[PDB]
Amino acid sequence: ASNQQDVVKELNQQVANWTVAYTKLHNFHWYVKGPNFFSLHVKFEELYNEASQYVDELAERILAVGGNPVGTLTECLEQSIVKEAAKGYSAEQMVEELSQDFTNISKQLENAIEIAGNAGDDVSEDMFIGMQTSVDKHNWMFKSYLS
Amino acid sequence: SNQQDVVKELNQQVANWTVAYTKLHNFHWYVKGPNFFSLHVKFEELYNEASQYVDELAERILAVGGNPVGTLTECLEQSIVKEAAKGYSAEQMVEELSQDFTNISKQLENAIEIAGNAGDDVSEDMFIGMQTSVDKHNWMFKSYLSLE
Amino acid sequence: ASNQQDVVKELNQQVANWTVAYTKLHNFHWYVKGPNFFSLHVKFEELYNEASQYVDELAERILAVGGNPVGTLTECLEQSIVKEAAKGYSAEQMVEELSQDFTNISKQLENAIEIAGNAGDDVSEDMFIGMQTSVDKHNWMFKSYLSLE
Amino acid sequence: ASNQQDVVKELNQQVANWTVAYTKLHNFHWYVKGPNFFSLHVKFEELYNEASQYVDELAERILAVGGNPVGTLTECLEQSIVKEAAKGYSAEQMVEELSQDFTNISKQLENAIEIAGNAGDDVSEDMFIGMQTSVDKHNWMFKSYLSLE
Amino acid sequence: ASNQQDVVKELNQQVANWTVAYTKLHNFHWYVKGPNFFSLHVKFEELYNEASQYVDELAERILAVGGNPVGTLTECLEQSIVKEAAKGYSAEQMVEELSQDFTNISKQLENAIEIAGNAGDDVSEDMFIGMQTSVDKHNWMFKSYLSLE
Amino acid sequence: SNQQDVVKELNQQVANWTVAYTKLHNFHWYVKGPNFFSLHVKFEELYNEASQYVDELAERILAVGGNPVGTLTECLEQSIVKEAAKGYSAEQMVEELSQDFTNISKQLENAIEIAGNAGDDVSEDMFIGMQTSVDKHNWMFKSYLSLE
Amino acid sequence: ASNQQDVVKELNQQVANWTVAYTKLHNFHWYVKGPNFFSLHVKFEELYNEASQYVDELAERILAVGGNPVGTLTECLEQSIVKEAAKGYSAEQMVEELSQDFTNISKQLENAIEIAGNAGDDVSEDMFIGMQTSVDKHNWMFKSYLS
Amino acid sequence: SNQQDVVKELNQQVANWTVAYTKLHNFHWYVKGPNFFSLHVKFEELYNEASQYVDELAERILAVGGNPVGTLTECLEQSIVKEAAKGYSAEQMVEELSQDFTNISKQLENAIEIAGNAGDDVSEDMFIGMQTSVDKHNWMFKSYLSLE
Amino acid sequence: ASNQQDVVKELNQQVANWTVAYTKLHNFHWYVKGPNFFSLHVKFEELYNEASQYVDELAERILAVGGNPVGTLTECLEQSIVKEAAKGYSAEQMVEELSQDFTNISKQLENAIEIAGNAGDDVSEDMFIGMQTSVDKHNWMFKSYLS
Amino acid sequence: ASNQQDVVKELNQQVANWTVAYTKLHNFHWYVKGPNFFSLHVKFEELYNEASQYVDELAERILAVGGNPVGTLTECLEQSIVKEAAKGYSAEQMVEELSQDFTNISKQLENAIEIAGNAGDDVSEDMFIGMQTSVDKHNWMFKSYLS
Amino acid sequence: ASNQQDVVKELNQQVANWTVAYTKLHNFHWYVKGPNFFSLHVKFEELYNEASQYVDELAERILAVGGNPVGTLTECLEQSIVKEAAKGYSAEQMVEELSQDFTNISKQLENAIEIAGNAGDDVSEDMFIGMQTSVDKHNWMFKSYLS
Amino acid sequence: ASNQQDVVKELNQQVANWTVAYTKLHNFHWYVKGPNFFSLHVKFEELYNEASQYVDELAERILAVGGNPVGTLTECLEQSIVKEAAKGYSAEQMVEELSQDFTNISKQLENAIEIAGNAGDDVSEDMFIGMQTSVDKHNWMFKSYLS
Repeated sequence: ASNQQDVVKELNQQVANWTVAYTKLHNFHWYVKGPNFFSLHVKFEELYNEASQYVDELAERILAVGGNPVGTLTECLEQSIVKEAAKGYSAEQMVEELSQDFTNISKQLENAIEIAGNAGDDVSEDMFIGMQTSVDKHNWMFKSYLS
Repeated sequence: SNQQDVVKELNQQVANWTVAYTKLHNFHWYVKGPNFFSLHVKFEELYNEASQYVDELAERILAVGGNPVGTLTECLEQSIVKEAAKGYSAEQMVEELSQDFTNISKQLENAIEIAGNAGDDVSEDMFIGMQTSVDKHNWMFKSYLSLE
Repeated sequence: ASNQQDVVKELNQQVANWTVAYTKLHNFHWYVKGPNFFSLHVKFEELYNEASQYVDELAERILAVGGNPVGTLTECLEQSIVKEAAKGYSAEQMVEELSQDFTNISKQLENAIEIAGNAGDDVSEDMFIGMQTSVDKHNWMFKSYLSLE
Repeated sequence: ASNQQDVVKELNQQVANWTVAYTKLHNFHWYVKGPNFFSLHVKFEELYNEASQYVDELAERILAVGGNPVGTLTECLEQSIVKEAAKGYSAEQMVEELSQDFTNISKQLENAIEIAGNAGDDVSEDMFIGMQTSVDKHNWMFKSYLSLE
Repeated sequence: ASNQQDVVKELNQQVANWTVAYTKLHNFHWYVKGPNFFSLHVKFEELYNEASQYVDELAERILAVGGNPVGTLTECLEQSIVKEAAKGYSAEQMVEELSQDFTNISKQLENAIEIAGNAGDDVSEDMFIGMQTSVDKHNWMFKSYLSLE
Repeated sequence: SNQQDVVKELNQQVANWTVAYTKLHNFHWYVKGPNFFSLHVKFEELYNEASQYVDELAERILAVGGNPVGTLTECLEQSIVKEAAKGYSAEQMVEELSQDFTNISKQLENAIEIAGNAGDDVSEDMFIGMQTSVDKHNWMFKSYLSLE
Repeated sequence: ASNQQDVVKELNQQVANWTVAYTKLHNFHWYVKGPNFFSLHVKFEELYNEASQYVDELAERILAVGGNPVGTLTECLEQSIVKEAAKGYSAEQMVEELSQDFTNISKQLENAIEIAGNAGDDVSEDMFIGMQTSVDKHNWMFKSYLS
Repeated sequence: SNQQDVVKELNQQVANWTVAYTKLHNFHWYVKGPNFFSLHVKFEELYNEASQYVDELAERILAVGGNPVGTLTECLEQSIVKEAAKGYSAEQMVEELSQDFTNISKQLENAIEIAGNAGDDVSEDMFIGMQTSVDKHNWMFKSYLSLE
Repeated sequence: ASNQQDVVKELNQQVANWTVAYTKLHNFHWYVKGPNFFSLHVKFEELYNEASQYVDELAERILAVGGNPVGTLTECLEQSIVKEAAKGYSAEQMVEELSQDFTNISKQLENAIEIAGNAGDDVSEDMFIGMQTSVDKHNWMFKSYLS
Repeated sequence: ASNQQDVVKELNQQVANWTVAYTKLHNFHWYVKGPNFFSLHVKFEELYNEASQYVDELAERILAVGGNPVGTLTECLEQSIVKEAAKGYSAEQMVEELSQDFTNISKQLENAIEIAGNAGDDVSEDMFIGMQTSVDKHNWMFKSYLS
Repeated sequence: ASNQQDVVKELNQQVANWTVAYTKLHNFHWYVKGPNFFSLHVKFEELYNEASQYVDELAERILAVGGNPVGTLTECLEQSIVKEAAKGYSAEQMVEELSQDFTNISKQLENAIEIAGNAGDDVSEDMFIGMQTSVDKHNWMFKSYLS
Repeated sequence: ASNQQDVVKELNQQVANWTVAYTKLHNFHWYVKGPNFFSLHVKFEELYNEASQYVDELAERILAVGGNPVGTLTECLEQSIVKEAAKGYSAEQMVEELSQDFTNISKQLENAIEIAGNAGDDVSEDMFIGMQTSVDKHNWMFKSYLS
C-alpha cells in the first residue's frame, strides 16, 4: 500500500529532478553548437521555463499536504536522477541525453502515479499525469529529431 | 455508486460554493486591519473562482441529465458552509475559510471516490480540479495564520 | 427630508434584489431550452456578471457612508422584491419574468434616486441612475424579444 | 488486461471520428438554414475548430507512445463511427445528428477510458476524459436546443 | 471607352447607397423585434460599421483621383438605389429588404467593375471587387436565414 | 415636462448628430492645408464619437417606449446642424464645428432641465455626458482658432 | 444663488488640492516603512496616478467654461486645504492623515456639488460627484486599514 | 465560361485543400530529422492556412448559389492532391508539397482565366489571393530543398 | 505582348524605387523643420515603414517567379526613378517632392499593371494594384497638405 | 560633503527641476493655443508623464543610497532651475522656454554625470545619462519646431 | 590573468550568486509565513524570475567574450557568496538575510564594474550597472520593510 | 576637429555601416537557401529590423548634438566598412560574412566608445555600448551556428 508520505517522496523526487534539469537545460541552451543552433537554443529555453513551472507546482502541492519541499541545491543533487551536464556535448548528444532523462522520468512518473492513486492523493496523481503528458510529448519530439 | 449518487455530490458543491460566494463577498467588504488591501483583493479572487466552480459543476449535472440546485433556499439547505456571522477580525475570516476549505477538501475526497466507482470520470476529474485549488488555498490560509 | 439612513435602506434593497437575481439568472442560464438556447444561455450569463458588479458597487458604497451591507443570503431573500425561480419555465416565460423584475426594479430605482438626492447623497444617487440606465436598456431588449410576429 | 496497443486502437478510433466530424461540421456550417442560421453557423465552426484540436492532441499522443496515427482520410472513413453528412438536412436535423454522434462518442470514450486505465496509460486516459467532458457538455446544449416548447 | 469621370460616378453611387444603408441599418438595429432580436440586433450593427468603412474608403479613392465625394445626405438620398426604411417591418421583412438591396448593389457593382477596368482605374476596380465579395457573402447569409423549414 | 417632452429632446440630438456624422466625414475628406494630418484624424475621432451618441440616445428612446428617428429625411427636418456647404478652409471647418458645438451645448442645457423636471434622470445623465464632451471639444476648437 | 465663476472657484480648489496631494502621495510612497511597505508603496502610487487624472479633468473643465485653471505650484499651495507632508510619519500616521484629507475633501465636494447644481453647471457637478465617489470609497478603505 | 464553370473550379480547390489539410497534419506528425522543430511548426501554419482557404472558397460557392463539396468521399474524388503515402523523410515531404503547390498554382492560373471570362471577379480575386500564397510557399520549399 | 521577365523588370523597378525612397524618407524624417515638425516627423516614418513592406513583398514575389530581386544599393540607385534627397529642403519642398515621386510611381504602376495582366501574372498585377492604391491615397494627402 | 552626498545633491536638483516642470508642462498643456494646438497639447502631456517617471526614479535612487528625496513643493521651488510659467505665452514662446529649460538641464546633467562617476555611483550616473538622452532628443525636436 | 579573463571571473561570480539565489528565493517563496504571506510570497517569485534573467544575460555575455559560463550547480555553490537557506526562518529573518545578500552583492558589483571598465569591457560593465541598479532598489525596499 | 565632431564622425560611421547592412541583410534574407532556410530567413529579418532601429537612433543623436546625419545611400557606401553582398553565397558563407562584419563593427565600436567618453558625450557612448552589446551577442550566436 502507499501513504501520503510516500507521495511526498515522489513529489520531492521530481522537484529535485527538475531543479537539476533546469540548470542542465540552461547549460545546453548556452553551449549548443551547429546548424541547428537557433532552433535548439530556443527549444531548450522553452523546456527550462516549463521545468520551473513544474518545480513550483509540485513544491506547493507538497506544502498543501503538509510536507517540506526540497529547498536547497545540495538536497536536489542528492535525490535527482537527472545528472549535471558533462563537457563537450554536440547538439546530437544533448538531445540524446535529454531523451534518456525524459525516458527515465516518465518511468518514475508511471510509478509515482500508481503510488499517489493508491494513497488516495488524487490531486498529486493528476499533477504527475500532467507532467508525464508533456514529458512523453517532448520525448517523442527528441526521438524524431534524432531519427 | 450510480450516476444519481454523483449528482448528489455535484449539487452538494454547487450549494457549498453558492453560499461561499456570498460569504467571500461579506469578508471582502468587512475585512479590516493592516492587511486590508491584500485580503480585500484575495477574497475577490476567491469568489470569482467560486463562481466558476458553481457554473462548471452545475453544467456537469445538466450534462448527465440532472437538475442543478437553482435557488438560494435549496443551496442553504444543502450547504455545509455557513453564512458569515456578525463581526469578524481579518484573522477570524481566514480561520473560518481554512475550516471551510478543510471541510470541503474532505467532502471532495469522498466525492472523488463515489464518482470513480460510478464510472463518472468527468465529474471525478472536476472534483479533483477543485480539490487541487482548495488545498492550495488552504495552505496559504494556514501560512497567513502562522504566528510570527 | 430623507437622511443617509434612508439611502442605505435603498442601497441594501438593491443589494438584496441583485443577489437573488444573481442566482435566478444562473437558474435560467442552466435551464433555458428551445431554439434560442445559445443566445439566451449567453445573455443570462452577461446579466448575472453585471448583477455581481452591482452588488459589489452598492455594497461598498454603503460601506463608504458608514453603513452595513446585507452580507447573508437569508437577509437578501427577506428584502428582495425579486423572487426565486420556480420550476418548468420556458425560455419565453423566463424572459417575461425578468422583464417584470426589471420593470419593478426600475420603479424602485426611480424612488431611490429621489430619496438619495433629497438626502444629499449624490454619489448613491448617481449609482442608482447608472443601474436604472442598464435595467431600462435590458428591459427594452427583453420586450423586443417577447414581441409577437 | 489491456495493453498499449489496445489504447492506440482507442486513440485512432477517435482520430478517425473527429477527422470525419471535422468535415461534417463544415458541411453543417455551410448548409445550415433557417432563423437560427447566425447562431448555428458560428457554433458549428467552434465545434470543428475544437475537433481539429482533438485530432492533433490524440494523434501526437499516439506518437508519444510509439504508435502510428491514422494519417489518411480513407483510413479515417473506415474506422469512424461518425458518418458523413447526407443531403437535405434542416438545422434541427443537423443538431439531432450531432447529438446522436456525441452520444455515440461519449459511450465509446467511457470504454476507452477504462481500457487506458487498465493498460496503465494514464495520460491517454486523461485525454479521453477531457474529450468526454466537452462532448457531454456540448450534447447537453444540443439536447436543450432541440427541446420542444 | 469609359473614363475616370465615369468611374467617379460609380464610386459616388456606392457612397450614396451605403450612406443611406448606414442609417437604414441603424433603423433595423433599433426596431427589430421577435425571438431573433439578440442575433439580428448585433448583426445589423456589424453591417452598418462595415457600411461606414465602405463610405470612407470609396470617398477617399474619389479624392485620390481628383474627384468630389458626395458630402451631404441630401445628395446621397438623390443618387442611392437603397431606399430609406418604412414603418412596421418585422425581422423577416427587414432581412428580406436588405437581401434585395444587396442583390441590387451586387448587380450595380458588376457593372462598376467593368467600367473601372475599361477606364484603366484598377484601384477602384479592386475596391468594387472587395465590396462585392462582402455583399455577396452577406446576401447568402440573409437568404439562408430566410429559407423555409 | 413629461416623458414625451424628453423623447423630443432625445430625438433632437439623434437628428443633430446623424447630420453631424456626415458633415464630419465631409470635413474629414475635404480638409486641406498644413494641419491636414492632425485635422483629418481629429474629424474621424469626432464622427466615431458622434455615432456612439446616436446609438446611445436612440436606444434610450426605445427604453422609454418611444420611436427614435430612423430616416435621414426625418433627421434633416429636426436637426439644428446644417449639412456642409461647398468649399471650406481648415479654419472655416473648425469655426463651423465650434458654432455647432456651442449651439448643441445650449440645447443640451435645456434638455437636461426638461429631463430632470420630467423625472427622467437616465436621459438627463446621458445629456450631461454628451455636454461634457461637447464643451471639451469646443474649448479645443477655440484654442486651435486663436490667433498666434 | 451660485454662478459659473463660483463653480470655477470650486474647480480650482480641487485642482489645487490634488496638485498638492499628488506630491504628498509621492512623499508617502517613498517614505513609508514597516511590514506593510509593499502594499502601501503601491497603493500610494495608484492614488497619485488617480490624483493626476483629476487634476487634468477638472482643469480642462475650467477651460471649457472659459476660466483659468491654477497653473503654478505657488497658487496651488495658497488655495489647497491639503497640506504638505511633515517629517517622520509612520505608516499608520500616513493613512490617518490621508483619511482626514479625504474626509475634508469629501465635505468640500458636497458643497461644490450643490454650488454647481445651483449654477446650472451640470457637467462640473457630475465631475465633482465622480470625484466624491472615489474619494469616499478610498476613505472607507483607509478607515478599514486603521480599524 | 459561365458561373457553373467557376463553381467547378472553386470546388476543385475545396477538394484539393481538404485533402492537403490532412496530408499536412500527416507530415506535421511524421516529420523527423534535425529540422524537426522548424518543419513541425511550418506544416501546422500551412494546414491552418489550408482550412482558411477551404472555408473561404466554399462560402463563395454558397454566395453564387452553388453547392460546396461537403464530404470527404467527394473531395477525394475531385482532388489532384494525393493523400500521404507510408514513409517519408523531411526532404521527401517538402518535395511533395512543392509538387502539389506547383500543380495547384498551374490549376489556379486557369481558374483565374475562367472566373474572369465568366465575369466572376470575386472568385477570380480569391484564386489570385490563393495563388499568391501558394507561389510564395513554393519558393520557400524550393529554397529549403536547395543543395548546400 | 508581355512576358514573365517583363514583369520581373517592373517588380525590380519598384524594389529599387522604394529602397531609395526608404532612405529619402528617413532623411526627410530627420531634417524636417517648422511648426509642422511633429506631424511630418511621424508621417515620414509611417511612410518608410510602409516602403520597407513593399520592398520585401515585391522582392519575394520576384523570387516566387524565379527571378533575382535587386539586392544592392548600387543597383537600386541605377534603376530607381526616385532620386536621393538634396540639401536644405523646407517642409513644403519635402512634401512637394514626395508628391512628385508618388505621381511618377503611380504612372509607372499603371503601366506595370497592364504588363503583368498581359503576361498572365495576376499575382504581381494584384501587388502593383495594392501599391498604387496606397500611393494614390498618400498623394492625395500630400496635395491636400500643400493646397 | 562626501562624494555620495554630492551625488544626492545632484539627484535632488533634478527631482526639484522635474517636479516644477511637471506642473509647468500641465500649464502649457492647458493654455497652449494656435493652429498647432492638437500636436502641442498632446506633446506636453507626453512630457509631463515622462517628468513624473524621472521624479520617482531619481527619488527612489536617493533612497537606495540612504538619502532623503525632496518631498515637498516648497523645497522643489527653492532648488529648481526650472521656473514656473509666466502669464500668457504664445505656443512659440512655450516651446522656446522649454528648449531653454532643456538646454539648462542638459548642462546640469553633464556635471551630475561627472560627479556621479567620480563618486563611484555608477547607478546614479546611468540614470543621469538616460535622462540626458531624452532631454537632448526632445530639445532637438523643439529647436526643429522653432525652425 | 588577462583583464578580460578577470571580467569573466566577475561575470561567473554573479552567475553563481544568482543561480544559488534562484533556489533560495524559491525556498523563501514556499516557506514564508505570517500576516505578510501574500505580499512576500509574490515578491520572492518576482525576485527569482529576475534572478533567472541575470543568470542567462551574464552567462551569454561570457559566451560573447569567448569564455565558459558556469553551467553546473556544483560549481555555483563553490563560487557563490550567497549561501543556501538554513532551516525555518521567520518572514523577518528571510528579508534580513536577503538584505544582507543584496548588500554583499552590491559591494561585489561595485568592484566588478571597475574591473570591467578597466578592461575596456563596457558591455559587461553596463550589465553589472543594470544589476546593481535593481539590487540597490530592492535592498532599499527590504530595509524599509524591516523598519 | 573638436571632440564632439569626432563623436559625430563615429556616429556617422555606424549610420553608414548599418544602412548598408540593412540592404545586405535583405539580400541574405531573400537569397538564403538550404535546410536552415526557415531559421535564417527569419533571423536575417530580425537583424535588418534591428539595423533600421540603429540608423534612426544614431542619426537623431547626431541631430541632438547639432550635427548632420548621413542621409544618402551614396554617402553611406563611401563610409561603410560593411560591403555590399557579392554573388551567390551559401548559407554558411552568409553567416561567415556577417560574423566578420560584426567582429569589425564591434572593434570600431570599442574605439567609438572611448572617443565618446573622452569627449564627454556620455549619451552617444551609451548608445554605442547598447549597439556593441547586441552585436557581440549576435556574433556569439553566428559563431556557434558555424560550429
